[PDB]
Amino acid sequence: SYQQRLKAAVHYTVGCLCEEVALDKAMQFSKQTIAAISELTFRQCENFAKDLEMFARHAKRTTINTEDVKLLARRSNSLLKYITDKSEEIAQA
Amino acid sequence: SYQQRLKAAVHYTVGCLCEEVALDKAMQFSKQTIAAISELTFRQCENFAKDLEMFARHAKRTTINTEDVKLLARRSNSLLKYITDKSEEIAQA
Amino acid sequence: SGFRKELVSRLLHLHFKDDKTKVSGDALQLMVELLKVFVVEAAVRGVRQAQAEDALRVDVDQLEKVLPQLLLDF
Amino acid sequence: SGFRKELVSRLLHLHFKDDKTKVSGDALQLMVELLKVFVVEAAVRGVRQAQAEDALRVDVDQLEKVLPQLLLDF
Repeated sequence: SYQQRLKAAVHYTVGCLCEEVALDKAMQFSKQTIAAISELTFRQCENFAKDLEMFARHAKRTTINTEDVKLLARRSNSLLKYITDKSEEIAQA
Repeated sequence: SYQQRLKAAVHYTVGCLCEEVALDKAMQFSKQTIAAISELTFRQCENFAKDLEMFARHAKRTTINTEDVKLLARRSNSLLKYITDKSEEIAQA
Repeated sequence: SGFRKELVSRLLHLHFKDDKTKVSGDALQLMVELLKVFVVEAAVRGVRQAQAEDALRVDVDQLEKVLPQLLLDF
Repeated sequence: SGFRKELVSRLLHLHFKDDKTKVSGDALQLMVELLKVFVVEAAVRGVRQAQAEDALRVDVDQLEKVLPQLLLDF
């Protein structure tokens, strides 16, 4: 089904990211942990999407832009330094 | 000092609110718990203020308005039903 | 019972990054109400936790268990 | 390594309240990067927790302890 496929795609990417961390940190993740992180990530997209949409509407836009995403990424000041430094290089095209 | 006085004012109001809950629920709060809630509340104001200011600037305003506050109160859908129902009665003047 | 507008105004202004930032009177009233909700939710959740563990009162141990989700909800 | 733009687009569109809502290409790229950060932070924090409790691997128990603060940070 539609959402099963999306979750599988997430789970694959999460597995790959966790593998990279595991390889780097020399610490294994259980299969259950990887699945939980995939599920967490799928659910977190629900919150990101609603917030983004509200931030856009807040500025009277129906199309979500980079300012909406940077507002989203405000949470941590270290999260903020990344989003502002990663909006420039993509915007180097 | 300035912030000591603000914290005392918070602590007084928090005490009064906790007393009302204690009286209603028939369950006492320790003095330490009341103080922790006051401190939590003082610290939470830091986060509310920064978010409000960013939400206003997001809409290109330097003055925080009710839409900023309602955006802030989005968090929970039950928190949302309150902020939208409590913006009307104040706005019944 | 609740917070005075002047108190909430001063708390917020403590933290603004720009001295130009101001708060509308109506927004200030909504913030007064939102802070009340926050504090009452902390208290009520603490009481629920205490009830659940059959504690004699809400002490800090009980409060701490409810805080992560409280903050997520605000 | 990371998320494909098309995947992230579909995940977000699953959840929009209004069918009119769209996402810019540049915003989509920033979201791809933000989701990577989220997942890597979950993993790395989990590893830190496991290290701290001298566990043999990151299992769900370890992960659960780091989740409340992770979500607060995002």
